[PDB]
Amino acid sequence: RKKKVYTTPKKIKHKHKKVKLAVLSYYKVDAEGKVTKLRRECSNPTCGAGVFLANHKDRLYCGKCHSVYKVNA
Amino acid sequence: LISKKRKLVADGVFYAELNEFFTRELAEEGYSGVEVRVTPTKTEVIIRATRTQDVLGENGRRINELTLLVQKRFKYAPGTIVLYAERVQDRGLSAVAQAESMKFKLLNGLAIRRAAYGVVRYVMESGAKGCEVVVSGKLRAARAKAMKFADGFLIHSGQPVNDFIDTATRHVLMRQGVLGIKVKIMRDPAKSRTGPKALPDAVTIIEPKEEEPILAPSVKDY
Amino acid sequence: MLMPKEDRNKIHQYLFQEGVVVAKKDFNQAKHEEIDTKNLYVIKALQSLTSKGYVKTQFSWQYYYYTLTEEGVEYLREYLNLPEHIVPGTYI
Amino acid sequence: KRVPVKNRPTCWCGKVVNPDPNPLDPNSCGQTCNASTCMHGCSKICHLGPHPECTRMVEIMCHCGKHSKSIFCYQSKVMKKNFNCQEVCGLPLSCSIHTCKKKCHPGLCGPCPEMIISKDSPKKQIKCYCGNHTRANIKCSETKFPKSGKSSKDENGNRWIGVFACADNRVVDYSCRKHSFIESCISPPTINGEKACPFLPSSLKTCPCGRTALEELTKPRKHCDDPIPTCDSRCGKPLKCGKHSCPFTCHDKACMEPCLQIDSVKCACEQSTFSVPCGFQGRPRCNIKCESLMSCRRHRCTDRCCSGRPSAIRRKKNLFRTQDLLDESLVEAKHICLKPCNLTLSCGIHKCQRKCHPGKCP
Amino acid sequence: IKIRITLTSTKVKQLENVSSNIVKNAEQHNLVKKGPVRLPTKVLKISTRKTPNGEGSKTWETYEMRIHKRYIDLEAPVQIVKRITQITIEPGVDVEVVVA
RNA sequence: ACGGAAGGGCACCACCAGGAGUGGAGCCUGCGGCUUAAUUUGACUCAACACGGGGAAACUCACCAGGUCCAGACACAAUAAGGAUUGACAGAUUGAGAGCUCUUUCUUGAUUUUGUGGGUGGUGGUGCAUGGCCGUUCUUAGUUGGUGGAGUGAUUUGUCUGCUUAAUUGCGAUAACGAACGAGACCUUAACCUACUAAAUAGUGGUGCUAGCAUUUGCUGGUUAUCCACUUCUUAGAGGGACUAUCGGUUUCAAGCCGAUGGAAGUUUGAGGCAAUAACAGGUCUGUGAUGCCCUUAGACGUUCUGGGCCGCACGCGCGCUACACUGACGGAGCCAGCGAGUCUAACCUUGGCCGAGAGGUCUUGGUAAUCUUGUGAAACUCCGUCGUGCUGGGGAUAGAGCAUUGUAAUUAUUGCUCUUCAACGAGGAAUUCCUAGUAAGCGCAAGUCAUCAGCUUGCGUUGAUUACGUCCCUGCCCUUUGUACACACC
Ligand SMILES: [Mg+2]
Ligand SMILES: [Mg+2]
Ligand SMILES: [Mg+2]
Ligand SMILES: [Mg+2]
Ligand SMILES: [Mg+2]
Ligand SMILES: [Mg+2]
Ligand SMILES: [Mg+2]
Ligand SMILES: [Mg+2]
Ligand SMILES: [Mg+2]
Ligand SMILES: [Mg+2]
Ligand SMILES: [Mg+2]
Ligand SMILES: [Mg+2]
Ligand SMILES: [Mg+2]
Ligand SMILES: [Mg+2]
Ligand SMILES: [Mg+2]
Ligand SMILES: [Mg+2]
Ligand SMILES: [Mg+2]
Ligand SMILES: [Mg+2]
Ligand SMILES: [Mg+2]
Ligand SMILES: [Mg+2]
Ligand SMILES: [Mg+2]
Ligand SMILES: [Mg+2]
Ligand SMILES: [Mg+2]
Ligand SMILES: [Mg+2]
Ligand SMILES: [Mg+2]
Ligand SMILES: [Mg+2]
Ligand SMILES: [Mg+2]
Ligand SMILES: [Zn+2]
Ligand SMILES: [Zn+2]
Ligand SMILES: [Zn+2]
Ligand SMILES: [Zn+2]
Ligand SMILES: [Zn+2]
Ligand SMILES: [Zn+2]
Ligand SMILES: [Zn+2]
Ligand SMILES: [Zn+2]
Ligand SMILES: [Zn+2]
Ligand SMILES: [Zn+2]
Ligand SMILES: [Zn+2]
Ligand SMILES: [Zn+2]
Ligand SMILES: [Zn+2]
Ligand SMILES: [Zn+2]
Ligand SMILES: [Zn+2]
Ligand SMILES: [Zn+2]
Ligand SMILES: [Zn+2]
Repeated sequence: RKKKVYTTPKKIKHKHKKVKLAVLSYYKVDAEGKVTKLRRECSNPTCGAGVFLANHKDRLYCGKCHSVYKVNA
Repeated sequence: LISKKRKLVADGVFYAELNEFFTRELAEEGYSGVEVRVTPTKTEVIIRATRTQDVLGENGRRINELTLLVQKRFKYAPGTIVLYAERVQDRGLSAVAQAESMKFKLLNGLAIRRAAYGVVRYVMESGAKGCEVVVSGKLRAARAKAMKFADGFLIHSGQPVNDFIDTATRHVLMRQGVLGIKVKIMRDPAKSRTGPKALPDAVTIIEPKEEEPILAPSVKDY
Repeated sequence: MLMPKEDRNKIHQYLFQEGVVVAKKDFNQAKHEEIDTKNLYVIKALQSLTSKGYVKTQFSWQYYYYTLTEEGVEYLREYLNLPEHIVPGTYI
Repeated sequence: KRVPVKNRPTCWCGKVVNPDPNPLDPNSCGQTCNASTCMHGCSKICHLGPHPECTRMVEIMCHCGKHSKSIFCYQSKVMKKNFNCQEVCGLPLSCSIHTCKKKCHPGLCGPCPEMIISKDSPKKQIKCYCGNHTRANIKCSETKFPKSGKSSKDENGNRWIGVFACADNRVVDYSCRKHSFIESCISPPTINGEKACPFLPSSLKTCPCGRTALEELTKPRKHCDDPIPTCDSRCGKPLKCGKHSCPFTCHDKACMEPCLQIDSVKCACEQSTFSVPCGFQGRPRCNIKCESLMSCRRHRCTDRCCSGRPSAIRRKKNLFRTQDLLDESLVEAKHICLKPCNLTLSCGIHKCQRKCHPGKCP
Repeated sequence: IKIRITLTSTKVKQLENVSSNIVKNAEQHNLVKKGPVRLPTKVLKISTRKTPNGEGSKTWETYEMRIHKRYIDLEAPVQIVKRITQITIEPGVDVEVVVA
């Protein structure tokens, strides 16, 4: 036990904290009309009517489904 | 479906683990030992202690929680394990009880000589043939040493050691370190009632009844 | 220690009905006996209850015996929302 | 844990601090302590000592809910885990021709288990999907109505519902009704000639082995009479026995019933296995002596590969009473010993006239 | 009826008194019996180094546990069979009864 | 306490008379050194060095290069459901389908997160702060009160001149008397019992049934449901038996010792287990959820994952294993133990059949065991051959090629098998170890470790000598006297 030089680089790189946004749950806004649901839900009803299906690029993604519901709309 | 060798070793280790558990939790109840009796449909665990009211609790609540504890750990079915408490006799003739009482006196803050002479006087008053208590460790100084306190006579070698000497060892956790308590009690062989009533080298010659010399031949008839 | 509320509740109700709980000192076991929650979860939940005087712990050959106290049974009563002296693990 | 608060003697209940002194009830207001173990509370008034056992009866119900039980709160909880009215559930079983025969029970009636016994009528007889086999009885749930949902149909086409299929295997003719292909008993099995003809080019565009289309493999045969082009891939045609399909290179004709493929069959002794083709008529024989006890038990059977020996081995394995050992009928007939006993009688000056028998001479 | 009683303790005197009162109960009931067959005593040995660490003279130490096994064959009806298996309970003596 | 002081008595960890050796060779293994990213570490005369049960591929594991995670209780304060926080597909990144981190957004919802206090863990330090255990002084006979006696006192006597014993074991003597511990007794084991109780999990005889060879009748076998009888052999329980018995020598003629006879047994019958007082600054914090203090505690010295290392080779030491050949190697035959261990929610010990040169494979089987493996059909040994004084058919190190098994993984070869390669070594210098009868030595076997791996250990039996029956010369030990300027005590 002499010391630790840390030849591995400066990598105290601890991650986000589920990045704190503003208000969420953007369904849509309608003047004196009904609002529909953007980010259409997963076809699995285990992830039903409450989950926002992600839309990154070239795929869609689920958290309530789990990690996997890959379709190209 | 187990061999006899493994079964007997297994219930030996079960006895050892149960005794360790009971001496870990019932130290302040004067826990003096345990006995196990297997029976068709039921196995019974006899705790031999001094403060049976503290072992039991209100309506045996501590007994119920101890049965549930040993049940949950050793995977027994409901009703198959039962615990009883029993007030041990001759508390002075119990090295484990005396060692635990000395440990608690030293923890409370009694002087070492006062505690050791109290335990040796109690054991000698209880009818023992001899008592010997050893306290080892850092006593009033950083350099450790050992103190011995004896009364009566104790033997050290041979089969009578297994027959008559009961010994116990305890670790006392003082703020400067650990003291070691060793208690040896040689009981009176005469009060044994189970096994030899005397030491092997003790020889008793019975007294001959003396009869007066007759010096005259006579015949009794019917 | 972070665990779900439902299996925290499962540990607590098992403790309330039985009155005792024995947990082998084997982290990563991922399935306690008698409780369908992880062994690490039951061990750390009972350690947290031990710290606030609600349950006592004995170690004894790698098995963590836990018995809850009177303050513990009152705390778990009002935690799990049972009426006063409904059914503790103290049946005669 | 803690010192009593100064100046606070209490009523026996504790409900009231500073109890009014009562000679009649010392240290007591005298009103019920009502500490509630039973929800109602202690029946007795505040007292020195614990509360007595509850006096209020509560009512719980039997497993089916038809009857209740008024039991004292002090005991009821335990009695609760045991109450059962035992009146039969009687609920219609799923088949609807049965009612649950179970007594009052927690949970559902469960599957109908009423044995179904065919009555003594041809229509009444329970039968197979093929209808080849008629069975006297079966469990009601165990009956499996055909997935096809069609009753067994024979050449007549009369349909009698079949609730199981017989294992037997039957050959089915092509539409040409010249050549035929082996198949299994099936739900509503097709009449001979119903099946499309593989040999006919229009009816089948694939090989007999299937696997690949016939046209791709080879030019299609001009006529049904012309044999379908055989191909290297195995035909896989079902054998008459049905133990295996077929590893032979594809052939237009049906697989021959005798099999080049030999199936290992164990001898009666079982110590040896002789591989014989399927369809072999006989039980394998190994040159070793039976070496088993006769009915008398004083002799050993010397017959080679004896029919009696497998039964004898099983008989020995089964636990046998002293009486059972003595009984000749349990011992197989071939093993029974017909030799004269030739043993001294009780007098010892005479020889037993009886044939050899187990046990002491008369 | 063919029952066999197997006793497999480590305590010789308790084993022998259990065997003795079983056989005297059997002869009191006038039951034909094969006497107590005493199997070879099996000695379970464990040899260890005495030291907890590893220095000093290499002193070794053998511990042994002795298992004593007996069995008695009995031909008795079923009521005396249950009374036999209900009587003769001894601490430290492992008893098992088998039929046929 | 010591003495190159005296007297007496002892010990194969002393010698004598010898045996087997070791020291020399190759290899195995541990230690130092060197080397290294690391080659983790403790221990260094007996009383460190095949020791830490330490036979490390991962794990173990403590070391090195790197990556995670928190398993940071509890309390207080802050953030905070207009959300505290948790997780993640794909790609980038990474040895790595570790979102570890980043891009992109979904998901979770009071458990957490941040700060202060306070914990927890640590094979981190300290064995010179400790407990417990062990080793050693020290395998020898030694140690201590009470009351009397001596001395101003430390202290002494008791606890001793002789003789005796393995023994402060005894006979005795006697300012001591009576006791206690140790020794002995004891307990376990090995030897005897044709005496008791028994046994289809041990055997034997006879009768059934049956095979072969013979011929009145015999001999050798097979088969337990074929039954009967017995307990010599075998296994236990309970007992018996040895006490140095008897006789003869010798001794104040006591304790004892020597010889012969009888006896299963006559060195306390053999071998152990247990084993005092006082101590060591012996070893161990790396056995322990045994521990005080110190250190560390979230890019942790916690823990886990990946890969290395503990094995690295100029050298020097300590345990050992194979040998240098004919008192042998090889090949066929012959053909005999004892101690043991073994599978349940698992996969252990494995018979038998088949395949394969082998190692091994495969299909079954018995066994939770006095039943089955297993008569553990072991090896040395015997008997017939082959070789033939040639480093040779001695020896089998070091290499090459291939086939298998264990295991996630075998590369620095895990082991096993086959063919080929065929090195030192020609009996070992100074030194130095162990040992007195079923012992030394030879020879293998089981168990521990153990998935695999013995050249190690703990036991067991098989074959079985030579030479003492002493002494105090060397090395030590006990007791007494004596000298001392020593007292951490002759280092
Ligand atoms: Mg000598
Ligand atoms: Mg020497
Ligand atoms: Mg010499
Ligand atoms: Mg040699
Ligand atoms: Mg020495
Ligand atoms: Mg490693
Ligand atoms: Mg590692
Ligand atoms: Mg660590
Ligand atoms: Mg030390
Ligand atoms: Mg120490
Ligand atoms: Mg004096
Ligand atoms: Mg004076
Ligand atoms: Mg004196
Ligand atoms: Mg015969
Ligand atoms: Mg004489
Ligand atoms: Mg001796
Ligand atoms: Mg330690
Ligand atoms: Mg090493
Ligand atoms: Mg050594
Ligand atoms: Mg050779
Ligand atoms: Mg040979
Ligand atoms: Mg044998
Ligand atoms: Mg290895
Ligand atoms: Mg081995
Ligand atoms: Mg080793
Ligand atoms: Mg001088
Ligand atoms: Mg000085
Ligand atoms: Zn989805
Ligand atoms: Zn009142
Ligand atoms: Zn009530
Ligand atoms: Zn009341
Ligand atoms: Zn009902
Ligand atoms: Zn029905
Ligand atoms: Zn029903
Ligand atoms: Zn059919
Ligand atoms: Zn056709
Ligand atoms: Zn085809
Ligand atoms: Zn075919
Ligand atoms: Zn066929
Ligand atoms: Zn037959
Ligand atoms: Zn017959
Ligand atoms: Zn046959
Ligand atoms: Zn007649
Ligand atoms: Zn007859």
